[PDB]
Amino acid sequence: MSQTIHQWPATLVQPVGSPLSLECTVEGTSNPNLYWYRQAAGRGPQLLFYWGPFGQISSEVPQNLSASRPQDRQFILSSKKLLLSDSGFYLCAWSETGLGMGGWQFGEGSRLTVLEDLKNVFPPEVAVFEPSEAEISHTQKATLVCLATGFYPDHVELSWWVNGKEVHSGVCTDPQPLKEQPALNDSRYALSSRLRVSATFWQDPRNHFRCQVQFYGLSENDEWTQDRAKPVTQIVSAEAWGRAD
Amino acid sequence: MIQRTPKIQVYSRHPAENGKSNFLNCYVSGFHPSDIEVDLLKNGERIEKVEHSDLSFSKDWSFYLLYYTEFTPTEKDEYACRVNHVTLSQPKIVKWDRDM
Amino acid sequence: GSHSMRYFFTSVSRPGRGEPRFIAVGYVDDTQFVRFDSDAASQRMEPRAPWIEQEGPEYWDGETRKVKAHSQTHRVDLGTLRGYYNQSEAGSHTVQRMYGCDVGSDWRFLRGYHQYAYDGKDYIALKEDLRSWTAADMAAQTTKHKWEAAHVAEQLRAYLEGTCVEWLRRYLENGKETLQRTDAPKTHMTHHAVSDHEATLRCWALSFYPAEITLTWQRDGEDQTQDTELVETRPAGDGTFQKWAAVVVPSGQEQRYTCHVQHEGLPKPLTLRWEP
Amino acid sequence: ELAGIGILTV
Amino acid sequence: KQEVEQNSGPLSVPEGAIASLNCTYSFLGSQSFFWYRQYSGKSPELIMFTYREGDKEDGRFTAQLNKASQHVSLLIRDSQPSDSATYLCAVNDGGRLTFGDGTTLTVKPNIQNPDPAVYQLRDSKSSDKSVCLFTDFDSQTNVSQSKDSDVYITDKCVLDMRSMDFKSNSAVAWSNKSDFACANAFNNSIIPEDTFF
Repeated sequence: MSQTIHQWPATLVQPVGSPLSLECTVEGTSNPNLYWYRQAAGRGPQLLFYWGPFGQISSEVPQNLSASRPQDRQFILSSKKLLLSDSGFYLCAWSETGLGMGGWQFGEGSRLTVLEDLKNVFPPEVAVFEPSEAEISHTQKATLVCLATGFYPDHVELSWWVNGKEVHSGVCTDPQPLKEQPALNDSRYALSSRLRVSATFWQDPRNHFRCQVQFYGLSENDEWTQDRAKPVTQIVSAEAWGRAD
Repeated sequence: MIQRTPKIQVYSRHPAENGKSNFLNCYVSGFHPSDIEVDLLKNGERIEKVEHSDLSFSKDWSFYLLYYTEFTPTEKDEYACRVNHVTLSQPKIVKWDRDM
Repeated sequence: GSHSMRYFFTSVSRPGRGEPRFIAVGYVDDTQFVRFDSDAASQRMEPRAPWIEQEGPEYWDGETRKVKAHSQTHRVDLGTLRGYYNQSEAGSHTVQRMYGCDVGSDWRFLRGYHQYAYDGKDYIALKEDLRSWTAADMAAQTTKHKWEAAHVAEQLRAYLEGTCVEWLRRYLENGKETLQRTDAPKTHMTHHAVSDHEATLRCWALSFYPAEITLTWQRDGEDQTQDTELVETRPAGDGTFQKWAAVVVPSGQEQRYTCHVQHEGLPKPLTLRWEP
Repeated sequence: ELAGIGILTV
Repeated sequence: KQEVEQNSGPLSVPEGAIASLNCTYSFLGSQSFFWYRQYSGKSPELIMFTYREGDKEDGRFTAQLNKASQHVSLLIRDSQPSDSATYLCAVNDGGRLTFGDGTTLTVKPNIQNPDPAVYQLRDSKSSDKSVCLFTDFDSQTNVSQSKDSDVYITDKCVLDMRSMDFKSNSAVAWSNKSDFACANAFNNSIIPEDTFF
C-alpha cells in the first residue's frame, strides 16, 4: 500500500570545489539495503555504494565521495570538495533486507552539474508565440509555442498553465534542448514546447495561457563578479490571452 | 534452547613414530552453544599457537571443531586435550594414547 | 557416486562486546572449499581448496557481497527472535542456517535443502517438496507466513534445483583431481595384553576419502550389530579421515576374530586378521 | 555458489 | 560496460507492433534479472524481475530468460508512442544490480488523417524572433537541421489531444534574422500547404 523512496535535492548546479550533500529517505520497510548509483548520459547507472542495514557491504571506492546512514531509513552521499568529473545523475535505490525480490526501486534522482566557471551561467529568456489564423482556418485548432532560449547549464523544466491550473493534454515539449551554437563547448541552450487547443478555446479572451520555466542556477552566496544580477535558481514565464478572431 | 555436551577424541594425524614430525589433534563434536575452550597440553602444560578448523555443524545443528598443532612424539612426554564447555561441571582432560 | 554442495552459517550474538560473530563455510561432499569469518581481518570470502582459487575476482567479489548480506540478515533475525521469544537483551543467542544440493551418480538433482535453527533447535525448514514450510512453533508461524507472502520457497526452488547443481557440476569438473578421487584406507592392526588372559586387538583405517566407511569385526556371521564400540569417524586434518575399532578377548586364541573394512575406494571388501 | 535469492529475514 | 550488453538503438517500432529488446550478460553466477524503463530526464522505473527460465508476462510486457546463452529479452506488446524511452537491463551479480547501457526505443505514432502545413506565428510580446511551425505531417517524415547556424529547428515531437482522439506531429523553427521566412525554413517536406495572405 505504501513503500516509498525519495531523494533531495532534485537538481543542483555548483562550482568546482564546493561540498556536496544528497539525501535519500525510505518508508514502508525496515532494515533495507540502500544503494547509491551514478548515471552518466548514454549510460546505465553505475554503483557507488551498497549498504546493508548495519554498514557498507560494497568494497567499491569512489574518488571524491562518501556515504553514510545516520538512521535506518535515511541515507546520505557527501563530498567535501567536488571535481568536474562529479557531474552526473545520482540515484538512490533500496531492496528488502537479505537477498530477495522485494523492492529494487529508485528514488527520483539528483541531477548534479559541477561548473568550472560560473560566468557561463544564464537563465532562460521565455517567450510565447500565439497561433496563426491560417492554422485556425485550415484546421479548427490553435497551437501556441513557448520558447525558452539562452540558458546554461542545459536543464530546465517547462510547464504550461491554462487559467491557473497546469495542463498536460495537447502538450508536446522537446525532450532535450538544442545548442544555440553547436561548435562552442560552452554554448547556451534552447527548448520549445507546443500547446494545442481548439480554435474555440483560444478565441475566448477569457482564457489565460502561461508558459513557465523553472531554471536551476547558482545559489545566493556563490562567488560572482559579473555586472549582471546573479543567475540563481528562478522561474521565468511568459503569457498570452485568447483573441477574438 | 538446547545445550549439548561435546564428545572428544585426541589423536595424531599420522601413525606416531618416536622422533618423526606429526600433528596432535583434538576433535570436539556434537556441542552447543559454539563457545568452547580447547587446549592441547604437553606434560600438563598449555601448548601455545594451536590452530583450529572453521566452525561448522551437522544435521542436528551440533557443532564440530578440530584443533591441531605440529609436534614430535616421544616415549616420555605426555600429550593431552583440555576441554571446557557450559554443559560440563568441570574441565575435562583426555589423555593422548599412541594407540586409539 | 553421489555428491553434494552445502553451505553452513552460524551467528552468535555477543551482547556487550560488539556485533555478532558470523562464520560461513562451504563444502563439496566432505571437502571444505570456502569460508568467511566476521572477525577475520580479511573481510573477504576466502578459498580453502586449490580448485576454487581458479575462479576470477568477479566471482570472489560476488561471493563476498552475498555472504556479508547473509550476515546482516542474521543480525536482524537475532533482534527479531528475541522479540518473538520474549527474551531479554542480556544473554547470548545463536542462529544457524544450512542449505544445499544433492545429485546422483548421473549428476542430476536428487534433493535440495534449506533449514534454519534458533538456539540449537529447528525454527523453520523447507520440506522435501521445496514448496512447503515446516514451522516448529508459533513464532516460526509468523515467519512462515511472511516467507509465503514473498514466495521464498519458489526462489529457493530456483536456486536449489538449478543454480546449486549447475555450480556443483562446475566445481566437480574444475576440481576433479580432488573431488572425484577416492583414497582407499590404509590399514594395520595392533595388539598387546592389558593383563594375564586379556588382550585388546585394535583395527585401523587411515587416510581414506570420502568419509563414508564401515569397520566391523566378526568371529563368523554377525547377524546383528555387534557390541564392539567403534569410535566416531574423525578428520585426519589433511583432508583425509580415520577410524578404529577395538575388541578385548581371551589371550590364548586370537584367530577367532577378523576385522572387515568396506569403502568406496576398495573394489573388494577387505578382511584383515593377524595375531601379534 | 551462494544463494543470491530466497534469503530473507525471519 | 561488457558485463551486460544491449544494442543502443534508437530502435524504431511502428505503433501497434511488438517491440523486442535483447540483453546479453557475461556473469555466469547472475541469479535474478530486471528491466527498467527510463524516460528522458527521469529516474528508471521497474518494469519486471525474473529469477527463472522462460517467459514471464506482466500486462503488455514479457520478460524472457535463457541462462544457457545468458540472454534476457523484453517484448512489449501493442507498442504506443508513450513507451518511447530507454530500456535498461540489469543483472543481480551478488547483492546488487549491475546495468547495461540500455536500448533507446522510439515508437512512431500512426497518424490517421494528416494535413502537413507550415504556419508562421507571431508573439504576444515584442520579440526579435519569428517562429515557423511544421505540423500535422505523416510520421514517416523526418525533419533535419538547417544549413544555416542562425536558424534553429527542433526535432519532431508528438502531441495527443485526448479530447478529439487526435495525435499530431510538430517541428519548430526560428531565427531572429529578418531574411528567415517560413517558405524556405525546412528541408525534405512532404508537399504541405504554405499559406500567405
